[PDB]
Amino acid sequence: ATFEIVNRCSYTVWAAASKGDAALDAGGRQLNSGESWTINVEPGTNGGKIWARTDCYFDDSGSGICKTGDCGGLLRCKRFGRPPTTLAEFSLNQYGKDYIDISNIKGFNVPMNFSPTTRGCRGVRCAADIVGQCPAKLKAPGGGCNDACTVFQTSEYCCTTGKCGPTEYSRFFKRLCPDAFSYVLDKPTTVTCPGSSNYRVTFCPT
Repeated sequence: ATFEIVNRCSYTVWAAASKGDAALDAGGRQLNSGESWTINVEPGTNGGKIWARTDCYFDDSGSGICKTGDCGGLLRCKRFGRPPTTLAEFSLNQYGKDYIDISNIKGFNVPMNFSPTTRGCRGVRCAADIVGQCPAKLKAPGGGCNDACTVFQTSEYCCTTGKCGPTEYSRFFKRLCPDAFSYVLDKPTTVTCPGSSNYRVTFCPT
């Protein structure tokens, strides 16, 4: 499957793509404002994610740091990134279908649209100014808006027991972005696409 990753933000981002225990494609690449990077993701990829990272410094060997979404200091991500990270999430060729969503469960850093480029389903978007409107207690000094699990490490916010409810903090993410996951047990906003669809992830779509 092809994922065209497009940075419409006015600032550089470093895209990342991983399934948690491996890179997807090269795993990461710089995208200056307006650039596009097309990656190939293997059919059957389960639990893949794409995200932006902000304010990165890398050395000649690809080693460094980002203020958001850092994936163990690597340009080329093999693992998931440090919150806060707005997440484009996908499982492909899962009994004949693909499943896509956007999640704010690991916070928000960059607005995003995640849409198919092929027929048969709708995209999803979380483009509201979550960083600017972020509750004081969630603001990440490093940049972005942290999820409450990250900040507070409670069973209730992290849904550790599998019994959690919505919270003041989850309701903020949900209010600004109703079509993204706000906490682990949120009513799903997952979209079912045809198996082997192709996609475009756009940062700062509006």
